[PDB]
Parts: sequence; C-alpha cells; structure tokens
Amino acid sequence: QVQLQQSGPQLVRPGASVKISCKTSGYSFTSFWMHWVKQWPGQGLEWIGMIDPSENKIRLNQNFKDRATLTVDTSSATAYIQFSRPTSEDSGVYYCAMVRRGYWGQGTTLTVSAAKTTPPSVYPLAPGSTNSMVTLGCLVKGYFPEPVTVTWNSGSLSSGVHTFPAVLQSDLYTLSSSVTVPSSTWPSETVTCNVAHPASSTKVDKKIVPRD
Amino acid sequence: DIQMTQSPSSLSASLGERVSLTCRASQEISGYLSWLQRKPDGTIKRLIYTASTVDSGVPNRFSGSRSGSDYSLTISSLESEDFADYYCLQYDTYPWTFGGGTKLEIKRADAAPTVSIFPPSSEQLTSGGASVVCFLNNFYPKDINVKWKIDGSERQNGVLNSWTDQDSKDSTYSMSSTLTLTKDEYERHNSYTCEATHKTSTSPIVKSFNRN
Amino acid sequence: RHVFIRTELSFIKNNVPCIRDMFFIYKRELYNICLDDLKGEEDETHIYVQKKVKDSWITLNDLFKETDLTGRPHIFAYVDVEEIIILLCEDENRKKDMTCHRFYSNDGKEYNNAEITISDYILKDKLLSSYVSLPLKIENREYFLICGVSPYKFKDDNKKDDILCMASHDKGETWGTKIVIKYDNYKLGVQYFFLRPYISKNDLSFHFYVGDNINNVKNVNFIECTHEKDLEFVCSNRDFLKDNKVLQDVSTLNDEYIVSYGNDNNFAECYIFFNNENSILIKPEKTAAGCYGGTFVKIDENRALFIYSSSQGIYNIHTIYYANYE
Repeated sequence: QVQLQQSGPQLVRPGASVKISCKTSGYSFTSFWMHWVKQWPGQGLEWIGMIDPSENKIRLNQNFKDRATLTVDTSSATAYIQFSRPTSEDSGVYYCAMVRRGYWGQGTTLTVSAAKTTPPSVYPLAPGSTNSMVTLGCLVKGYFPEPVTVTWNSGSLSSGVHTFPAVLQSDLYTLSSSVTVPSSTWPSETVTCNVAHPASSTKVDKKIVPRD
Repeated sequence: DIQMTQSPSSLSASLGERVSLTCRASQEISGYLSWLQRKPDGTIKRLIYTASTVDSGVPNRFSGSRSGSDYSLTISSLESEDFADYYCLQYDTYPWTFGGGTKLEIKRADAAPTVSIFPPSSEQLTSGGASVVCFLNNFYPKDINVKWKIDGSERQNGVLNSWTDQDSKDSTYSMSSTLTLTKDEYERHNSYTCEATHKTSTSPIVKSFNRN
Repeated sequence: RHVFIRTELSFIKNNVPCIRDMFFIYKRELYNICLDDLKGEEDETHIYVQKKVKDSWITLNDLFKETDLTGRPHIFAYVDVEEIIILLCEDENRKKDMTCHRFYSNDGKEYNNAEITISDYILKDKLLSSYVSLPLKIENREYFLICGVSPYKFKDDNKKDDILCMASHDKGETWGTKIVIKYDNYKLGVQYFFLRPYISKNDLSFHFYVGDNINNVKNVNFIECTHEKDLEFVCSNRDFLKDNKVLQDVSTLNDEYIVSYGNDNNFAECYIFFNNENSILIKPEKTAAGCYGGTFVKIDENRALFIYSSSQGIYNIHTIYYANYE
C-alpha cells in the first residue's frame, strides 16, 4: 500500500529556484533510501542520487553535484529535490523512487525556459476540391508552453482523429490535428475543433467551413 | 562510470512474438542488473532484478538471463500491454547507470498513406503568414518521405514535420508537413504540391492545388 | 560414564571488520553472516555471507546490495537440510507492519531474493534480535521462528505475553502462526536483552541477557522449554551459576549440557564444562587477547565449535567432539 505522490508540473525561468516534492505514505519513511531519477526529453533515464531520511546522508551522481540538492522532512514524510540555479539543461521529468523496492512516483515535469507565455492562434484546414471520405483539420500555431488539447465537436468525433506532436521554432510551438469524416456528414453537418491552452487560459472554437 | 550499452535501440514485432533485448556492461556488475518498463503514460515499472528474478505481479511471459557480460530480457509472447520503452539498470557500482533504452513497437501489414493538402486559410493570410499543410495519415511502416514543390520546383526552407507515435487502435503512423511562408511570397506563386514516397508504392502519391 | 573428549584449535583471518557475527553450519561447513557498518562518509552498510576456506573467511555475497533498507536491520537466518533462508527486517510502535527482505539459496553462494511484509505482526512492542536458527517441528509441519521479548514490565497480568514467537511453515514466506511461550519467572522491573531461541533435537530453549540494577553488568539467562499444547510452550529457568565464574554460553552435546564460563566480566580465560564434570581451560594467551563473545556452534549431536574473536580480525576456533565410546 506504499504510495509516492509527487508535485505537479512546473514552468520556471533560468536562475529561479525550483523545488519538487514527493509525499509518501503506507510505510516507515525513515526505513528506506529515497532515490531520484531524471527522464531526459526525448531520451533516456539517468540516476540523480539517493538520500537516507534517517541519517540525512546523501549519495549523489556527480553529474548533478552542483545542480540538484536532496532533502527530506521526516515530520511530513516527504522527499524534496531542488535546483537553486536551474538552466535549460535541467528540463525533464523527475521521478522519486525506492528503486530497489520497485516503487516509483508518477513523475514531475519541469520546464526551464525564458520564453514568454503566448496564446495560440487556431486556423481551419479545409480541402480545395469528391471521394467518400473527406479529411479536415485545424492548425494551432504560435503558443507557449505545452500542452494544448484539441477535441472535435466537444468530443463527439473520436474514430478518426490524429493530433500531431508540437514542434518548437523561435520559442513558440505549433501543432496540427486532423479528422476524417464521410462526405455525407460534411459539410452537411457541423465540424468544429475545440482547442484549449490552459497555460494562457484560452478556450476557443473554430468551425471548418468548405472553401468557395 | 559503468556504461550500459543496450540493443536493439528500436524493435518492431507483432502480437504473440518473442523478443530479446540485450544489455552489455562495460565492466563486471556481478548480476546486479534490473529491467524497467516505461509505459506511454510515464509510469515506470520494475520487471526483473538480480538479472533473472521476475518481480511479483509481473506476468510469467517476462524472463531474464545472463551469459558472461551479456544480460538479456526476454518476452516469450508479446501482448498489447507490453509495447513501451525498456531500460536496463546496473545497481552494482555508484553511480547507478541505465541503458540507452529500447522502444518496442507493433508489427502489422503495409498500409499506404492517405495524403491531403490544404491551402493556407484566409484567417492566417490576413495576419501576414501562409502555412500550407500536408497530412500523410495512417501508413506503415513508419518511414516515409515528403517533398514540397512550388511551381514545379522543390522547396525545403520553411518546412516543419511532425510524426505521431504509433496509433493504439490501428497500429499505423501519421505525419504532418507544414510549409510556412509569408503571405507575400505565397502570393508570388501558383502551384503547390506535396509528394509522399513510401514503401507501398513504386511512384509517389501526389496531391496538389492551384491558388485560383 | 563411558565418554571421551577431543579438542583442536584453529585460526581464521577476516579481511572485513564485523560489527556483529552470526555463525551457522551448512552441509557441515562453517559460514558467517557479517554485518559491516563503518560510519565513514565513504562507507556503506554491508551484510556479507562468508565461508571458512582454509584459515580465512571468503566472502560469498553482499545481501545488502539488494535492499533500500536504512540502519542496521534485524537478521533472521535459518538452515534447513538443503536450504538457507535469510531475512533482513527493518529496524523499526505506531506502525503495525514489518517489512523484510527474504533471501533463499540451495548452495552457499547463489541467492534469490524478494521482499515480504508481515502485516499486523504479533510481535509489536517486543524486542527483536538477530540470530541463526533451525526449523522446529510442531505436529507434522516444520516452522521457522521469529521470537521477541518484552524489554521491561512494571506489572505482569499475563505471563504468556512476555516471550512471544512468530512462526512460518512455508520457508519464511508468510508468518501467521503464533507460538505462545509461558514463562512464569519473567521478573518485573528488570530489563531484558537479546532473546535468542536455541533448537536442538526438536526441543526449544531460549538464551538471553538480564540487566542488573546493583552492578552495571548484563547476566546470561537460559530457560528450557517443554512442549505442552500444540502451539504453546512453557519455559523454566535452568541454573548454571558457579562461584568465581561468569556464565557465558550454553549448548548440548551427547544429550548433556556443555557450558562455557569466564573467570570474570572481562573474560581473560574461559572454562568449558561437560555435564558439569569434565572441564577444559581456554587460555587465549601466548597475547593481550580474551575470549569475550565466545559462543557454541553445534555441528551435530557429538561435534561442536567454540568460537571467539581473539583480536580484531582473528577468530579462534576450538573444535569439540564429545561422545560415548560404547
């Protein structure tokens, strides 16, 4: 019944101290070493280090010697990892774990960037000219940071939906999503793409109308 | 540090197949090797420890073995649950080190891409930008080539591509190609074409439109 | 009446400093479970399984590398005929579950391991100590015992809640069998230490220490137990005290008690008595050494070892054979 609940996602600027928590329950917190593991964006895992809550002793991978600092609070049974002067290199997903027991936290995503939060712009994608199946789409351009979610008719169309990963260019992400419906239901019926950017508190709807 | 070299880095197999991942240690690790599974939702699970011991709750189709410096993880019969990322981890000498990882994907029959091309929207044009989007949907295998032609001449500057992960339902792949020009340079040309070259066809799939 | 005694002395070097020793016999071979826990900035806690080869301990396996346990865990080791089971249990109350790491082996060298949890264990508020033990046969099944003792009591309403044992009949996987120990001579206002069961010929007995209020020493106690109900034992004290000699360890050879003594609380010399008649004198001087910590390690009903650490890293092994010649 061991549980390791980590804190939610964080977006900080370079040089701003950031701290990630991992709250434990269901076992004696001081009886087991606590590890931290980093998932590098688009790559693999790397062991950061481990801390003994009973002795406050630390074994740290020297690749993180002057980057991460591990602490504990035995009164609340929470383990902490802190980046005092984080850089863009420190971006990634951080896991707390009792590695040799097999218990892992869900992970915490940390994004270190100086880029300004920007709302997206949603543009329709409609064909210029037939077949039984017609593919539609809408383009979500120039936003920051991740993520954005896109649904179609508030979630009615789920069978043929693709949402492509965002690509980063000049501190701004752009994303596209596509739907395929039969020529019977379009443009005979409404097709609208619902974009949501929680970071900028943006909820906007764009209907796909056929071209001239 | 102990270098764990893991192979293959990417592997495709069908349901019910047997796959074997190998992890080689740069020095003696005395059997202190673990295999971990990283599911698409970010959760991390321990499969094997001490090289050949299967963790509790792990299905009996997982096993591990050792022959000298080589350690292997074997999945006898592949199930839909088993397609994710896999890492070895030596925990013999500090700092603990991971393998580079293996991405395991599903093998299915070839499928040709559905190619759709979309002119820039007038919404985007009135703001100076001009994005031409080309959807290459639901193809297999994952490798594919898109090429842009403007008035019959190949264009490469300003093209951005995005690739979906393997679809959980049909096990296909999709790719979006976005050619972004300014409104002014988009108006100076007439014909716009994206050609998709794929294993499933000797000749490329050509979709195009004219700006009139 | 018709008995004889043979002894030989041998030495063993150890390359690792052991904070505590736990000797066991596996297939008539002497092993050691060595807790190495220096507290240097660079040091790590090690729990080595060692084996006597020639005149030196050879380290076979560091069990502690498999666990995230902190501190110094309780070590419960069991020797069956073919199997070795070693438990590393967290060193502790408010919590009701005890988590242990179980190690299993068919030979002395290769160990399989997995974690267990003894949820709602019935040894809560009892003092646990590390020891090696044998299986005890109750009815038609064999049990491994984890036993604890109340460290201190002001008033004792029930003389069956002082010593209590947790038992396992599946080679230490699950621990759901309570074995009740009735011990009427459990004294109030007295502190107890280091309870260890001794099992021989399927007979149960306990070896432990008692603190003295007047003088600052811990005295060895030994109680022998008779099996009455299926899961209930009654245990009474057994007197071994003798003048100008301090009781050290107790064992049984040839269906009789063999008992070691020290001359004083510093254990300059050691005396070993067989059925309280024949005695042999241990002089660890030939110097500056002593026989503190001396303990018996039984090999069979006629062959036993008496082991103590002369100096740091050196082990004196007295091999004792005691039997009837007719």
